[PDB]
Amino acid sequence: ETNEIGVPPVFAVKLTYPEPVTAYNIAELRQAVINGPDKWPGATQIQNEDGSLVSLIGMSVEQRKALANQLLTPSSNVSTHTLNKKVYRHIKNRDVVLMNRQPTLHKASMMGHKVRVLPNEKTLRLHYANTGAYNADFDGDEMNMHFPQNENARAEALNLANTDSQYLTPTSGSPVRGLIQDHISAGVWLTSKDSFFTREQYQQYIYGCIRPEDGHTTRSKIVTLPPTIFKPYPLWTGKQIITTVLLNVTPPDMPGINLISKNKIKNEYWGKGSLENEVLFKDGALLCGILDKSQYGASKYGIVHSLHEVYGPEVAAKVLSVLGRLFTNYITATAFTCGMDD
Amino acid sequence: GYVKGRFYSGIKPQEYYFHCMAGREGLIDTAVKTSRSGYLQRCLTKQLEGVHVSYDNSIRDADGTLVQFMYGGDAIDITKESHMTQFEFCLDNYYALL
Amino acid sequence: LKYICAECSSKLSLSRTDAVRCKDCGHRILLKARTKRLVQFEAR
Amino acid sequence: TGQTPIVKANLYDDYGMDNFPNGFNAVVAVISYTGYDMDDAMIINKSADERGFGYGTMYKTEKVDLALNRNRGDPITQHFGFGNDEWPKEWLEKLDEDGLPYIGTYVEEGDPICAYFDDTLNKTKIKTYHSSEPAYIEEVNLIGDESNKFQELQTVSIKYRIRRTPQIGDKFSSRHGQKGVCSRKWPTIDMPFSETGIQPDIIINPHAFPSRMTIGMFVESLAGKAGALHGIAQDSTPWIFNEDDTPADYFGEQLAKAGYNYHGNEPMYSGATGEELRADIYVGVVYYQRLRHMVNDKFQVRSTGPVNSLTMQPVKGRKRHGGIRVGEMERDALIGHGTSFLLQ
Amino acid sequence: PGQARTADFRTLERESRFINPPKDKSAFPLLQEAVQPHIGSFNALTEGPDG
Amino acid sequence: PDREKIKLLTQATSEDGTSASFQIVEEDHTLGNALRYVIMKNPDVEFCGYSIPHPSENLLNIRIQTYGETTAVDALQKGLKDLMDLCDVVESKFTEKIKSM
Amino acid sequence: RKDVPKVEGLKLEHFATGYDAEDF
Amino acid sequence: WNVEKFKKDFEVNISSLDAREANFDLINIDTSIANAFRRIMISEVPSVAAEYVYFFNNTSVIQDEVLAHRIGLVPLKVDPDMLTWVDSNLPDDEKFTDENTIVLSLNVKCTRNPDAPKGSTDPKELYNNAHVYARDLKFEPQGRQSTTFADCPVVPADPDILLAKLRPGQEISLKAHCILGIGGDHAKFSPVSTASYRLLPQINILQPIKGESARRFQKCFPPGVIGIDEGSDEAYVKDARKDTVSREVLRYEEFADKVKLGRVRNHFIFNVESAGAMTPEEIFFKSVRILKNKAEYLKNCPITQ
Amino acid sequence: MDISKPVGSEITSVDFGILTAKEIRNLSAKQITNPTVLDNLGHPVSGGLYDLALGAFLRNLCSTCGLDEKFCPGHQGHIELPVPCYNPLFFNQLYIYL
Amino acid sequence: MIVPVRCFSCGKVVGDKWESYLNLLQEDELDEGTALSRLGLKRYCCRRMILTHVDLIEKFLRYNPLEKR
Amino acid sequence: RSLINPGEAVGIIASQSVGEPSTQMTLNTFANVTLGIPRLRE
Ligand SMILES: [Zn+2]
Ligand SMILES: [Zn+2]
Ligand SMILES: [Zn+2]
Repeated sequence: ETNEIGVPPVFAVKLTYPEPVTAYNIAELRQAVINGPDKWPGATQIQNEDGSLVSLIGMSVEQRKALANQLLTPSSNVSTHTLNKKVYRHIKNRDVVLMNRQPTLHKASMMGHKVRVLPNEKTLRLHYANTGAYNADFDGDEMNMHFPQNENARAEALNLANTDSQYLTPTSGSPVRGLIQDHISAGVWLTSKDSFFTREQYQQYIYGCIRPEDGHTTRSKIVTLPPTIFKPYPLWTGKQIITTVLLNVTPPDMPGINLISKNKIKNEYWGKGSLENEVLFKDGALLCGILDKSQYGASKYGIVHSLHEVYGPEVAAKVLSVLGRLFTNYITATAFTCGMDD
Repeated sequence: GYVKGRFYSGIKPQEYYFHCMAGREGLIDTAVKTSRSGYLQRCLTKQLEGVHVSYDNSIRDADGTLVQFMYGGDAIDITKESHMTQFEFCLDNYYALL
Repeated sequence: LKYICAECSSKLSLSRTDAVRCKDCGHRILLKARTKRLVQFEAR
Repeated sequence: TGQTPIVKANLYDDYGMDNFPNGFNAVVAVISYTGYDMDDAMIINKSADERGFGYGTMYKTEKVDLALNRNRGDPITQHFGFGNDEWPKEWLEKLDEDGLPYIGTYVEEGDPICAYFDDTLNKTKIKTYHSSEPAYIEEVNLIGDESNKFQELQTVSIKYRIRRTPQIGDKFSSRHGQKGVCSRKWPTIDMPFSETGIQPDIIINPHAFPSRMTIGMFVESLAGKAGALHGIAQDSTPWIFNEDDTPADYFGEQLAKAGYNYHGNEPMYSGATGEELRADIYVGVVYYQRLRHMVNDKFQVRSTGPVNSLTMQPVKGRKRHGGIRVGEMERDALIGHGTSFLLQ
Repeated sequence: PGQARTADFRTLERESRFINPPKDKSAFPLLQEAVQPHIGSFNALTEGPDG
Repeated sequence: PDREKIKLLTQATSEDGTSASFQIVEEDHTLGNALRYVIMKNPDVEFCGYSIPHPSENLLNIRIQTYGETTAVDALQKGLKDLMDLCDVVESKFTEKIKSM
Repeated sequence: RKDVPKVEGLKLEHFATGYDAEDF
Repeated sequence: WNVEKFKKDFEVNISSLDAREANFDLINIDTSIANAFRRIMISEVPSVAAEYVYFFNNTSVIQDEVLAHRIGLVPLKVDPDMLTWVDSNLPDDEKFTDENTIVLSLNVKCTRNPDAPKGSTDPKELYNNAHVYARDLKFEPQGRQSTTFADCPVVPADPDILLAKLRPGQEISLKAHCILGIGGDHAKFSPVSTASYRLLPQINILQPIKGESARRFQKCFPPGVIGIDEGSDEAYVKDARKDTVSREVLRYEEFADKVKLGRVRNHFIFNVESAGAMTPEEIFFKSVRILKNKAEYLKNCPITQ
Repeated sequence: MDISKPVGSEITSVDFGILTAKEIRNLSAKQITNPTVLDNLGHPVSGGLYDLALGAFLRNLCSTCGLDEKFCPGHQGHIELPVPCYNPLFFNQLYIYL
Repeated sequence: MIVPVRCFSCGKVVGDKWESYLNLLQEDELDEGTALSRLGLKRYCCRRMILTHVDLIEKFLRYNPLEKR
Repeated sequence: RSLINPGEAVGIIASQSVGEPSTQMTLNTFANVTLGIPRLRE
């Protein structure tokens, strides 16, 4: 996701967080302690009520199982009776870190990302939509990952310094996050009038990019449109894929977006009588025009900035990630090339 | 140094040489005519670090000294400003905004 | 025969405080020979 | 393993450049497909890699010289070998009887690479291996001394061999200033595949071209494919072609005679969906160079670890679990957010 | 024919040369020519008609 | 048995079970694409697609929604069975052609 | 100026899978 | 759709079958399934290859790990069915059994030849055992294998593979353990020198083309693709199956108007080459079976909530 | 920092000032008088700069609090200057008034 | 250095083909593309492997520390 | 609802909104007045 950071297991296993043990989390922390220092998601040590630490490092599975069964024993001491044990658990996907690339010349060069642990990786993985903020090039430049250590700092990194909170720059109040390269080229193609998809393809593009098994349970059932061409053969257009995407990620108790905009490509390029330069959203449906660097690049008053205004930053960030997967998938399916002939 | 050649069909040796000149120019300029902005940024921030918006809407330094009476003369967050005068966009979309 | 002369290639061995040089050449530069010993590799 | 380039300047032969192969002929596709190849990142075929493509080695020579302390022709305190006091025994896994390491031995950080007996200590001590990158022993040279014999062994050179299979983050480049950082080793069943049933060794992204205008790479692509087909070296000396005799026409004619598309395009299929891609894609053979690492890349992580005596703040390190610095710029950023707890 | 110089792989010529390093003179005079300002100037310290 | 191979993602499966998401370990496009092709031939299926969260976690996500005649789990089973039968048809056909060749 | 010399005697060196040179 | 409707319409055509390569068409099958077989053939059909190499000595010019690597690329002519899989959770002693593993040895020393015809360049006559070939990997049977593999010694499929070169005084001494693996893990296990497909070309002419145009049009495609009919004198398509899809036609202005180039979307021309261990047809069978087991293994797994 | 070890006392301001020789003498844990720091067995010389009243040192315990090198915060001592010296930090101001 | 065993792209064994390829150019006096075809190298993938191989090893081999030059 | 929030470090932010964008003025094109960073320093 555009708000995540891909964390290599080599980090995930060494970075811990001090979780206090309670009725609501005793199941989880039991398992972590059993898992130990080296199996993720596990734990590296336990803090007792008298402040002392116990290392899980040298331990067998049985010794760990023993400690895991005494995580929540009552107090045998009046002075520490108000405290509970703490488990120094591994970092996991629930977590937030602070990412940083130097020089840090404005606050968007230090943002909060949601953790996503990725097997087999040896580097940090970062969605393109963030290069703008960090001024990152992928030429062997390095970033720092900081792991805040208490819930106040958690709350701040998830609500104040988080990537999604920083769509507009404070310099002029304009977008810094958007899609680039493959994704722009892909969009011009997918949203072209020449673009048609069968029921099978249409449904597959939708599910591959929605990720409905998320926090965007706007419904717990994916909604689709009827086809544009009913007969002789059921066909959907590319513009319908966009309408369907928005339809599945914008709030249902809320009318669809309305936008009259323009893109970078003159009508003349499509042929006589074209209106494809005009971008029209009516009630949340893309009725005319292709989508462009002007619409989901870092671009003032395009579709994603419009969505940001009407539905807030969470929805806009979600649309941006969704569109990203859609175009990534579309590219794996149809590709895009450049040659001598061009 | 008018080069009629194009990258597709290649450029003559004379054009090539002149085109090396043009290419090298910007790199020579970054080597010699580079001004750094770092020290300037440090000095602005170190002096401005504690200047903040107060609960009375004024802008104060940390010692209480009043720097401005209201942020832009108008109390507007720059990052919430994009659509404030985008009236026709707000009139369509009226109902969602409400 | 742990060592090899770097100049003449004669295989030869040393002892405690011995002439660090080839007993044939007199060249003072000796290569340690690879002797039969188990090193294990994965074919990847 | 280097190869001669199919597309060559004739002077490449005149300077005897084949005596020092500097690259290899890759099958390169100019395609947007993986999604991991934007911003000049590039893709290497996983099976290509596993079959030897671009494999390389690094050698380091260290000099161990225990006459380093001794005050000039002094009595000798330290001799290579083992004493008769009691010492580990695990040591003999790495070290031969002379106190030198057996040739071929795998050696990782902390292992012995040397054993000597120190007289002033009445103990047998051990020079250890320091790199965080493991290696194998290649040559061990006994550097004897002149000034007529009598002197026992005091100087040794150990040459380490370090494996470099191509990794994520390694840099690759054609001979046209199109440099790229490996983003993925893409599984070959997942690559696009040609009508000819070939998978590309390397992917370079079409978006890497319109800003750089390395049109010479596109020419090399046709010429190299045509050369591989006809068994032909192609001369790419500057200024042999012109506006009335273009290489795109010349090499294109050669491809057409071979039976491939005249523009150098080829039909391909998606490895994932199985279907033919929207248009023919540009593919050919381009000579590629693998760039050495210039940088101490290696990652680091610290939970806790050694602190400095005066400030009790994390030491600087990596090789010793040092902390990462939050400096003045990051301070200002944390204030700018209003995040006082993150700062705290 | 009797033409301009086209490209050759020189496969046999090369591989034989690898195996049989010339016993008379190097096959790449251009390479020796490139280093000539260094060898030449050093040689000038002791040659010349004047010591 | 083996319980770790396929699991229900209960946060995208409805009460009536006519809609569901499954997470299958150790499977990519190979089975995923083939399985959605087969499932979509089932006339009671209203929606189906597969996705791969990330190339680095061996995981495959299948979504099935039905028009209400069978449950989502039924469609998964008919699809899996249909797929098996489909392979048989291919194996047998290939055999005959090799013999007859 | 002379053009870059055409290489003489070039034939098909590619066939669809399942065919070879002497099928042509 | 319906599995019986599929059975009635599906069809196989076998153009050429051989011990090393197969050329055949699958007709009226969906791309998702053709693709499955293709992927499976490359990456999931098990094979035997050297995995662990144990050096006792190597004073050749080629470094151990590199030598080990090439040995791993040598395709062993071994039936993978004759072996069981290694369990990689046991210690090394328990890990390797007579059902698990095949042991190869290699033992060469290079000496100088006295009887060399003076003034010779050839290293065969200058040196004894200068060149080391795959065929020099000796198969050492363990336990029951003396019996099981008595009827089929373990031999590399390509004996004349050059493995290493030596000069007088240099020796190589190694044992290799060879086990089951799959291409997806490492390409040395892939049983193909490649399995791929193409869709059957569709050249459809949008109006008759005759006379001097016919001859012209015909020459835009490889020999035999386009026929000129006697009588109507018009051009027609003989077999698209020979076409390489060069799109050459589309260059000449007079034709670009009168031809569309497409595919028969559900007609796959497969070409399968074996690395040498199993026949093509076996490898394709094994893949069609592998796909079916995935579906079967999954149907029988309980769905955990 | 541990959320289960709260702190009640809070620092609210800091005052700058000058240490008087009377204060120092009173608070001092040991007057240091020996230039020599260690003896032949590597132990702290008494009345020297590593004197154990100034804190635990190596494997020795602090003579003032008894704690070891880990829990002993250290303690200050003083040298007696046999003759008054100008404090170099303030010498310019002294100069002005003089 | 020495012939690669398999073609980087095809997977096709190529390492048994170096010594013969030289003998084809040398003895049978063929051109390169004819000789490559005769060894079964059809895809340009595979032709590239043998066409452009540099047997650099034959240079390395002339420095043998284990014999009296 | 577009008001700046009590608590905002507008001072730090103004500093970054002048320093950061000025890194785009490290070089120059080709009245006659002083430009870019030198001027910003004056
Ligand atoms: Zn000697
Ligand atoms: Zn103390
Ligand atoms: Zn090949």
